[PDB]
Amino acid sequence: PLMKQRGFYSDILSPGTLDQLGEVCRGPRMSQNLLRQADLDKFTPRVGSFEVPEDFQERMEQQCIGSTTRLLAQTDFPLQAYEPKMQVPFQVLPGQHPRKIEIERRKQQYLSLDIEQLLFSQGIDSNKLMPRHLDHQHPQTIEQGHDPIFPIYLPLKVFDNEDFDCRTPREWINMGLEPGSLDRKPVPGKALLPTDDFLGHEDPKSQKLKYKWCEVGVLDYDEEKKLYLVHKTDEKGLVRDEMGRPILNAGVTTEGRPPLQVCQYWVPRIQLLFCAEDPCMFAQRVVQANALRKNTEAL
Amino acid sequence: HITKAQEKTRKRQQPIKLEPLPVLKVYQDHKQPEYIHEQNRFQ
Amino acid sequence: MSVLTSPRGKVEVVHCRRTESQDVYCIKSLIRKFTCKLFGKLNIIYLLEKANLAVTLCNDKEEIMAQATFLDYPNWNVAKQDDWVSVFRELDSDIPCTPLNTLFMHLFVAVDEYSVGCCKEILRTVYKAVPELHFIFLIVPSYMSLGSTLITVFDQVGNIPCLTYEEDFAVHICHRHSHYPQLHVRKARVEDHDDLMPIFMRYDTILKETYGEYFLAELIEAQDEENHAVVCEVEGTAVGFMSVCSRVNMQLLHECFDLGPFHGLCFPHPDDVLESPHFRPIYRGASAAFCIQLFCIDEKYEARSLDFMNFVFSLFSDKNFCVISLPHLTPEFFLIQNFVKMVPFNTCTLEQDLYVFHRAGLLKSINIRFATLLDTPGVENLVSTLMLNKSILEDLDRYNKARKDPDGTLLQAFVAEVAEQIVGIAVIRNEMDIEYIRSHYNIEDFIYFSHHQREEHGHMHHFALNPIFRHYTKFFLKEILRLGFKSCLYYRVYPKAHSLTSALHYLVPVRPRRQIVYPLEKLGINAPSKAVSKDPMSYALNHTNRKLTLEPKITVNAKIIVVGASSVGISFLETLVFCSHMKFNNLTLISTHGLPGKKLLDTEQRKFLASDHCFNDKDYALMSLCSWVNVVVGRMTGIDRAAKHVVLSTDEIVPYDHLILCTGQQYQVPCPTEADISQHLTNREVPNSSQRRYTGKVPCNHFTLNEEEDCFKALIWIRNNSITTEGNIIVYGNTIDTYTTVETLLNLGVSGSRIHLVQPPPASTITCINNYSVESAVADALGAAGVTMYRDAILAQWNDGLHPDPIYSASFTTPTKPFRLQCSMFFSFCEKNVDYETFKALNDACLVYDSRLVIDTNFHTNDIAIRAAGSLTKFSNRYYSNEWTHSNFSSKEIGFQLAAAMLHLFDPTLEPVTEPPANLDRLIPMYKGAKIQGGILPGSYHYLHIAKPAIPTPLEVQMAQPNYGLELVTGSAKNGTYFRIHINKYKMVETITCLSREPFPASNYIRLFGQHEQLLNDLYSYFTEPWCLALFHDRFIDLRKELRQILASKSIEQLAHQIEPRQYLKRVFEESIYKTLVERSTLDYLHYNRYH
Amino acid sequence: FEGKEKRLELIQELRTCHALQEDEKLVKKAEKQVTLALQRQRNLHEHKVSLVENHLAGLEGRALADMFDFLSKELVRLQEERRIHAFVM
Repeated sequence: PLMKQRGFYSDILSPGTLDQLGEVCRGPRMSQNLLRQADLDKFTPRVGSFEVPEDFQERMEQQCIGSTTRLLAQTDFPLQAYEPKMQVPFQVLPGQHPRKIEIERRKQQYLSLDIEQLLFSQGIDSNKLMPRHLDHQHPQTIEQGHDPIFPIYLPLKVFDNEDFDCRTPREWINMGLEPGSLDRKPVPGKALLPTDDFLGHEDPKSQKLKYKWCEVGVLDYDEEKKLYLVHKTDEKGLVRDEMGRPILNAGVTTEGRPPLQVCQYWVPRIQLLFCAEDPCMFAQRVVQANALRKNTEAL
Repeated sequence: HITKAQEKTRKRQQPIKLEPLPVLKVYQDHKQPEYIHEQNRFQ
Repeated sequence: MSVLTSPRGKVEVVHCRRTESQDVYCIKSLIRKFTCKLFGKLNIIYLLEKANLAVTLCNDKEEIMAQATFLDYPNWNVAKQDDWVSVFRELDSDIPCTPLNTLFMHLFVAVDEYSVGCCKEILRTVYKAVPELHFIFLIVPSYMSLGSTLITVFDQVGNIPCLTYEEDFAVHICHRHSHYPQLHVRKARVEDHDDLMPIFMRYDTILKETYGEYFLAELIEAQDEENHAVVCEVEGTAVGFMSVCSRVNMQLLHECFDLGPFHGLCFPHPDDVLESPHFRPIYRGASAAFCIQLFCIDEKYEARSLDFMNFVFSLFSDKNFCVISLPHLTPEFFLIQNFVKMVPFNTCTLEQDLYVFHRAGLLKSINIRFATLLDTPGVENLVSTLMLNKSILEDLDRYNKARKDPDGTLLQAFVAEVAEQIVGIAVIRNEMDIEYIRSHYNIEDFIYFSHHQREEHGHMHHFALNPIFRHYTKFFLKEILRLGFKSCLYYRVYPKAHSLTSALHYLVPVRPRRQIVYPLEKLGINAPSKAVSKDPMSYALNHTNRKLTLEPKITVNAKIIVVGASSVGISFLETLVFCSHMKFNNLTLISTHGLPGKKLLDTEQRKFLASDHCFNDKDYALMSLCSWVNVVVGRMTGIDRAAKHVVLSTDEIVPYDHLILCTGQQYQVPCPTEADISQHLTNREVPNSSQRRYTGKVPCNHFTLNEEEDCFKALIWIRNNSITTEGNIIVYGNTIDTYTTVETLLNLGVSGSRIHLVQPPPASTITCINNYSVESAVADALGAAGVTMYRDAILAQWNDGLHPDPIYSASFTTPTKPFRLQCSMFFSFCEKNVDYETFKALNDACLVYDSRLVIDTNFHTNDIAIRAAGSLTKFSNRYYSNEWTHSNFSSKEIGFQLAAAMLHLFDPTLEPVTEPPANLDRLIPMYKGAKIQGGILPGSYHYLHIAKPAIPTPLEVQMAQPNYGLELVTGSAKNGTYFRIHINKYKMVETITCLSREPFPASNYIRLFGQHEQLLNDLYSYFTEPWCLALFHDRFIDLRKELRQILASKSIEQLAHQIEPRQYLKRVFEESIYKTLVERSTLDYLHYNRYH
Repeated sequence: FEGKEKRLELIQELRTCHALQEDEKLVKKAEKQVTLALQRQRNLHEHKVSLVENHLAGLEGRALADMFDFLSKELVRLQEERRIHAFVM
């Protein structure tokens, strides 16, 4: 019998309508117990002689506990920098999902997928992709070659393609720009960066280097050779120099571009992902680039 | 088998109940594509 | 349902549970010498008895490995109970420590393999238990360290010197944010949809099948000025959804519910009609309220449902009130426990209850203190419309002048102030009748009286609280105890002196104790004290203590309607109410004019109807369901099962969630045969007139006494018309009620010549006065009184062919002497049947009727929401026990077992209900409560009869049965010294019969049922000796069962088990070592009974 | 249709023992003998088992109230002799 916990809820004391229920006059001549007397009108204190305080700020100075969710490991990554591209109108038909749900849903199913598991799902290791020096002491030509007995020789950028980027880098930077503001902020993303950034910078194709996908901050894009500026961020994601502001507008000064510090590197689209692009289109572009580069070293 | 008297009892039996929120049905019926069409008559 | 891991990696599944009585042994086992150093030398029983909160953590095996103890005053002697706040502010003013949000730790025991996890889970449990609590505080000696367990949860503030020793004490605080922090509350975004969907689907999918899968998204998307969607989230993921709307219907609200206390949640206006020039007030002001439509939260964070409220009131700045309407069956959750229950009007047909809160209730700056002279205008402003406000002001003035009741008793008064406005007033005194309270009430069920001093009991004169701040009533009671040193508070309710309170929702009723009628004239200086043998005015006792000020109640808002105020219904509602941890809101009894005991009838008048000795007027004044059960006055005339309501004779309707029918059986007006006697026919050939109902106008001189109001009407009408002088009376019946009415008329002054008694036996083998001795005594005393006897007389006519209103004459047909006699008075007690109005009500509602209401074993009718009990019921034929009905058993036990069945429906602590198996489908449950029949017979003979529940069989046949056993008869029934005891074959009492000229303690003599060896050992003088007084003690059965379990444990029950050599059994009894243990239990009984 | 619908269940409460006996020649006779046998051996077995258990409980309570009458005589006689030596001193 019976039922429990419909879900709290309420009916409606709808101000406009009185007619749906009819006359409410069919109950008894009731003699209550004296606690249901004790919550009556005059045998409670009446509201007609009540007093009220005057300030709303007194509650916010009385409180002593802050917000756990609003006091977390704060960062400076723009929330619009996480928004993927979408061919959906503002006003969907009723019964269909709207665009804010669609953007969120592609956000969680982008961040739920890892790119390294994608790599060894395809059967590809990025450290072996990134070209190495020749070790003529230990002869490369042997009877055990997985496919090229000679290592990767011309770089991945020289063999890649670009038009499968859903935005061109100009509106990538425009998406990085805040609306109604000249200020621009670093775009989160992951780059195939050498773990040893030092030996990466004095010898990018060393055999002792190892090349993993690690998170970076996209900063600028140069057009004449078409590269993206990246720099490693820490756990707070705040990007400083010796005097401490977040790197905004690349630190571009009117006297000239900033001198290069040790960490910020120029990387290609073969090497970089955005946080607002699909790891699945990333997968298809990188496997088609690997297939075409295999075809061209075959020729 | 069912009877017409039984269907009269079924029309009498059920309780009367209304919306989740009146304004909730108002904006849903206000953003219906049909209401978009009477909005087209309003323009 | 938590998981703890040892540092060695062993995993245990743990849970927090309430403290039991056997837990003290495990706590003393867990007590260490380091624990003794850290918390002094503690009496664990005393500490847990006085404790505000004792929390125990156990495993799947229910092994006790953790416990903590919490009170509202400091652990060591560094600050006073009243004035710890000032000392703690001087220690650290930056801590916002108040008695509202600070609690103190006094004892913590844990297994060292899981001590840190046990501590953190206990702290989380207490922070969930009391959501307002923010600081947990520990005092230790400053020359000792905390240890690795408490050092991970406690942070040091500094040192406080001892008030009685020259030692500083290190002080440590644990904060609520470290274990159960406040949920952040923000405006809902449409991105919270995936976060909130499984939370909704853990409760209900009717939303999905009604409004689709994107309904929550649309609802959040369309936020506007009038409607706001709000969420609470943890770590950026939403764990609670919230929806508020500014549009409310004050017209429906004032039509359906009583909102006098809040002006109908509208702004005050000059055009408001607040008084009658019930009266329904008229409010013209603008609405200052909004409504909640949707609320859901995760069960992990249900204790912090109050955090939404500051944000939603910041959104609705122009409104002052927030409402919910929830139907009668939703259990009370944590957010609604803060809200205030509203009262629907008596005409309300709505299926939903209403709860209302006001914006000022969020103010945590409420201050309780001792009352001063300056708070008198505030007290006047708050009580100036309240009833006995003059009495409350007089008590306040007495406290402000001399702090004493004029008899010399200490008086105290406490005030609650919010934003420099007094909002609560309480007046208490020291309690002086603690001995009477203990001896006459079940206060041992709530407190250990030996651990409580005399000054710790406060009698509770006056309570008044702001209905806005009603949710702090529990805090008010705790603070009253803390400031005024009380550990117990007692509230007295007197039958209509009257009083004023609003804490009685949070106060618990105390069951009165049955009292031994002591023969004080022969006990003398062995007699108990005046507080034990006192007979003052009868009142209901109500209790609270410090543990109860943190213990919550399980609330039932379901409309439980019981039809008929019989003994079964009285017992049922009594057992419903006297459950301590229940809180019933909609218990309503429909009766003719109310529950029995409406009129304070005298003893010389109460002999109109015989007594079943289940309830009486002093019991009613003790139990006081006018303090706990709503009462409908009026006769019911219809039932609608599908719409779930009952139609009364006033054309007014009570809706029900559960219906119970306990009208019993009532005396019907006998329809005259109207058969001609001029042919002098035999009464065999004329058709029987048992079935026919009198459909004409009931005469004004025809009376059927079925209740106290009918008896009072008969007494009133006799006194107005002066019938003791000239009128003649015919009483037509053969029940005990007939003889008691004749004796009552003799007492009132009716002469024996004018009264005429008629008893026709039509048929059946029912046993009326089955004992031959008292039957002959009744016949002999009746003949000696000389009242005109007529037997086997069927009522032929009233008035001999004319209208019988009023009766001037009547006719009776008899096989021996048919007579036409001048009938001026006609009392009717011939037969009891279901009333015609109720019977057509249930017939048109299609409830099952085969000569009675056909019920199952679990008292179900054919409708699962309707149940019936009392003499109106007959079991189903599937049991093949058509001779067995509830009329064969005791009514009070029937009502008690009805309530025992019904608490399983609504009590989570008890087991949930189950369907009957084949065993219970095929038999009916038997009952051992003895049937009692008492009254005063003609000749001023007090007559009592206690019988085993059985099918009526003649006593001659019963004694002719070979298993009848023994029979002890003393005195003479004609001399009025008759006493009778039937001893069965197993040497137990099965029948007691008493017929005495002098009044005797029948309430004592009830207990004489089943007394074996005492029987084997003038019978009034035989029960004079105090062996039966010890039998007649009330706490005897309680210790019976515990020493039964003791002796069943190794044994004596086994010695019996190969008994199936009686001196052999007695000798092995004397050999076995239970004698010392039973003498230890003798000393325990003596400890329990040096008092009472 | 409505006549059957309104009071359908009282028919089954009387059908505890079915009354027709035309097609239920085959089955309802077996059902009558089984249900009378059920009442019989339920009454036999359960009543003597419960009677034996009640005898055990009653004998244990008999010993209880025997030493309890001893307790009552002891208590009242102690009060008497305590006041006796009280006024003796």
